[PDB]
Amino acid sequence: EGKITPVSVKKVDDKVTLYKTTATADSDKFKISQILTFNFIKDKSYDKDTLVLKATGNINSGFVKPNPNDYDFSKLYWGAKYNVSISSQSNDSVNVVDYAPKNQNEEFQVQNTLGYTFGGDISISNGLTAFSETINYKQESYRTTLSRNTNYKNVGWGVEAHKIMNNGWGPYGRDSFHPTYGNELFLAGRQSSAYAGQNFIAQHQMPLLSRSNFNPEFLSVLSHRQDGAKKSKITVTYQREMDLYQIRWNGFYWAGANYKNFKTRTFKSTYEIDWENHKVKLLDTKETENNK
Repeated sequence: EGKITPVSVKKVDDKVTLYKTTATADSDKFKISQILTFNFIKDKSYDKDTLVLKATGNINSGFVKPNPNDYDFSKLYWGAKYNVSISSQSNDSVNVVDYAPKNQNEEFQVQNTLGYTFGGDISISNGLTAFSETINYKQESYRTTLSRNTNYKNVGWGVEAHKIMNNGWGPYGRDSFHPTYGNELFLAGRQSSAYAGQNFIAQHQMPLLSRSNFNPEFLSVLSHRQDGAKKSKITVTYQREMDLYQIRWNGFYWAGANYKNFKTRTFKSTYEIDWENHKVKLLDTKETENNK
């Protein structure tokens, strides 16, 4: 649910003209916000139309504090993985040809630059030409990977909990397990004389992505062959995988357990891209939930 700005035009040379329009689709319910900036590149010196889509906005973590009154057993929910997916849904003349990030990245701050050269050349470089754009996002303790289903009409990224330190302990992940103490990701003490609900580490000691939100910045380059239909369908999906982290006192020690993707909240928008008129039109929005 949102709006689409009118097209701004920027004549570069006499060969290239840049067209820009921003679409916003939100899920108040899941606290997910999609800001999609479509940069159309018309270059008379190249036999393909180029679309540089910058996806930004917000994806809440879905974090839920533990009940401080839980005595021997307690749990919390945390934002363990953020997935953003872009899919060319129709028109065989359109393909996903490039994107940023283009490779796995576990740096605390992901910064890339995507440049388009008169003639059609797309160059992606580390850090912050007829057109240029940048992606910049913080993901401390997490890792960005390219989704497995990435192909000639699809691109996706996953920003997942990777190396999380408790204090000096760790690093821990969604999968870590001590033969005795289980997953110790957010366990404050193995022998704490405390309520279960009060034996997790403080929220400020957890990664910002696990208990706050993720502000995505991703770029995808769609290419149109200049033959066949002038419009094509595209879907953009922002999603969070929430893990159920729980601790329990067995009379001797505390042990943790992390249920991977125990709750899922997904927001998908579908747009019709008009390559001739450099406009986009919202066709559909869909909120979906998964609860184990």
